[PDB]
Amino acid sequence: PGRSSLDNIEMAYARQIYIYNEKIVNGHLQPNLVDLCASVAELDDKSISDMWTMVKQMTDVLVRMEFVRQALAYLEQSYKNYTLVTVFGNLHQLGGVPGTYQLVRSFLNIKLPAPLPGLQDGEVEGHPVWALIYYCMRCGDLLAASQVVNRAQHQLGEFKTWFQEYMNSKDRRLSPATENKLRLHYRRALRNNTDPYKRAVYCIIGRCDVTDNQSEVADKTEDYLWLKLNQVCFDDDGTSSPQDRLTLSQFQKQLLEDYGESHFTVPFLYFQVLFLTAQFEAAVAFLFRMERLRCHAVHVALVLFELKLLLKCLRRLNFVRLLMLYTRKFESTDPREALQYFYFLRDEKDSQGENMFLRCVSELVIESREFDMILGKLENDGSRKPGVIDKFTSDTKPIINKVASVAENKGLFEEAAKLYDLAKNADKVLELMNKLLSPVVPQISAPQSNKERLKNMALSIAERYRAQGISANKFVDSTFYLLLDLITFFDEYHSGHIDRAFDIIERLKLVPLNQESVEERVAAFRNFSDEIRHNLSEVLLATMNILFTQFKRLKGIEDRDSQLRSQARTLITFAGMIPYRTSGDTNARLVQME
Amino acid sequence: GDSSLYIILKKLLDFILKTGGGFQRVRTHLYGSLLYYLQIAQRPDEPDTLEAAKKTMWERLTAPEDVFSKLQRENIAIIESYGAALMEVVCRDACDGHEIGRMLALALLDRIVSVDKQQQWLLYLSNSGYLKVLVDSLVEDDRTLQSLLTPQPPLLKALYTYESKMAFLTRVAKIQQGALELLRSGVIVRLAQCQVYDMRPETDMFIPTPVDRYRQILLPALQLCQVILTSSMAQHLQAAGQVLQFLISHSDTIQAILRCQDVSAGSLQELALLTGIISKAALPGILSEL
Repeated sequence: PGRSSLDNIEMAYARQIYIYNEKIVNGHLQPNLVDLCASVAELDDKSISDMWTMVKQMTDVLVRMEFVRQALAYLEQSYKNYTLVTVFGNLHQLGGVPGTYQLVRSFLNIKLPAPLPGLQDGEVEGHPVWALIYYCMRCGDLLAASQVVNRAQHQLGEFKTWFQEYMNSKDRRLSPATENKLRLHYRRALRNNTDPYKRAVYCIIGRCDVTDNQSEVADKTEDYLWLKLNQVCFDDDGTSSPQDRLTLSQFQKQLLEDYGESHFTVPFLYFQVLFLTAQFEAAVAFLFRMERLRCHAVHVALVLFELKLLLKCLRRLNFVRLLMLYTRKFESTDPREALQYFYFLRDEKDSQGENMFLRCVSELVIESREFDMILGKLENDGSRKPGVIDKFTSDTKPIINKVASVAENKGLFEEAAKLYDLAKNADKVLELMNKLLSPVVPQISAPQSNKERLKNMALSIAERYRAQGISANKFVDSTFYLLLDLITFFDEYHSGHIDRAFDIIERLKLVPLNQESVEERVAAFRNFSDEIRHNLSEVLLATMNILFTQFKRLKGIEDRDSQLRSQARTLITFAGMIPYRTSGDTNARLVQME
Repeated sequence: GDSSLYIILKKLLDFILKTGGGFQRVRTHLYGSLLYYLQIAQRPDEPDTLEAAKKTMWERLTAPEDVFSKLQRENIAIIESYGAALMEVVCRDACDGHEIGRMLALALLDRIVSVDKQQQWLLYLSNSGYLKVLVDSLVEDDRTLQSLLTPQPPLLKALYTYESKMAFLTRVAKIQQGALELLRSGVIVRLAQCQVYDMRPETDMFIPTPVDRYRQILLPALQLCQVILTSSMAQHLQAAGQVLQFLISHSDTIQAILRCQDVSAGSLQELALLTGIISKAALPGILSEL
């Protein structure tokens, strides 16, 4: 296998967050949810998809943001949409005008109230009035339902009164007066008997009998939810001391008991019930299960998050951590993507979360060690070329110092140099740099291709910094140049060019070419910086080599062999004076003679 | 130089082999000292350092340094002798007593493990003992993660030990001979028996913690399986077939793992990578599912 399937999916999702981050940065109006809804259409997602539409309706669906009110609206609108669609398709085309009332009459008449019509409704002039009121109510068209009742020809008319004021108010029709009276009538007359829809209207409007369920006409799971939502009374529930209060909390618990995901079958639908019910945490957790698609749970959470929920990793709900853990999968492979996800953490605006974000990024940089990608790269003057994080911005200098110091512990030189460049500690960079180039200079030969490494690194920095307003110490730079000179000597040492090597070595002004001034070379030796003091071993012996090979005794006129001979002599006196302060290879002698 | 330390290392090996010490408590001390010594000798260095040293030896162009390699060789010789004897003692001991001293002995076994990887041990150890016991203990690992809640406490003991056991298993798998021994011990079978994989973790303490923990077990076991697979000849070899069966039988978990988030995500991400490595490493699980 291979499952390009997810990776493709991973990328598609990553793409969407990426665009979302671009919008936030660019102050755009990109909707997250529409974006998923578009993709989600394809399949299995037909659940996840409905979930997204639920969230989207919530877009700016605050509009204040009342839990049950919005859930009710979603269910009510969904039903309405369903109704409109049925009407919107042949018939008659319904005979009359497209009014909402007629659309519902159509649903009731054409849709499945009749296979070929009949049974136990109260009907006048071919129309079940109570069913109509119930469905209109279901649609959210309370006003119309009220009007139907008004016109009704009925004789429970006291109820008619109680419908109108239920409607007039916020729909929590609370008269300090009659509600009590309505309840008694329900129990005595209505409760043991009647037309199912009539009972529904009384029960639902009245909140008559808190033991809950409507016998005959609960036909759908959403019908089931809607009914329950209607029943709860949030406001001024605490006030009034009867225990006929039904709360969202109570509703939420019932959904938990057993009702269970299994019970909400279409398990498919359970997800939606959780969102509607306000069990966001549970909802993410539930999405957290099949394949939960950790990916899906993460993004949904992101969406709830945009909504400003999350108001206080299979089972770990906190947004920061949900995101962070998600990153664990891909972070090594796709550090850029990880950054994009971590960035969402800020979406929950407030301190704490902000630090969590910062810590997460800091944690990402450390141990991923993707410095160039994350932090930045190469100056060519022109400061840093921004890393992905920098595009996001801010605390970046302190992270660098932290990382760089750590590099120092590990001894990950190169990383340290890289980090310090970003730090813009120019002096520090060269000094670390001198050390790196300095060793690797002393050693044994056969190396140094002309294109890449510590030497090459050396060349980069010098060209780079020195011309430009150089902040480094003169001393530091000086050793730097010396190391470079010695290196060029290496390039030309071997690959022929014997003569050229002597010229350059002499230029170094380290080794006595002149007279017996070898000793002055002693006096100036101990003074030498640690980096050079180490390198001298090869300087000598390079000299006695070229000196040897060049001064190969020639065949058969001016031939001044004497020089390039005196040079060896002075050099040997030099080597003779400091052998103890040298590694211990006066095997200059072997090359010296023949 | 920790030469002076070397002598103590020898004494420690001597006592352990002797298995004198009514107290496992005593042996725990021996294990601890040995552990530090093994760790101390190789300050964290990785294959790069070894390669550099070899080149320098390259050959003794001039005067080379081969100090750390020489030190490791001396340690390994000492250890070998004493070794067969002591391996017996260390494993049996293991089990019991000391769930305590355990934290100490499993850590000692793992350090030792790198060094003396390769060699020696594989043969000795193999046989015995260990394998049989360790595979059976995989099964029981699943059961042990549940018992995990209870014992959170007795957890301290065992985290020091159970994690150490997984590590020991992973290390054996990294090499050819070790992987063979684990597989011979019937690794796939024990894993089937543990039933760690043949389930869904989400199904089911703060829930994100349990998911992190369960997924955590899954990542190490999955690494052990991937390592055993690759470490043989993953191709026509028998190993490839066994791993494929592993994937297909525990399919849909692999698929399910692919999407979501948290530290839990981090563990999930690692698990996902591990499956991917298993996939390509075998006959492409996809390739097989033509």
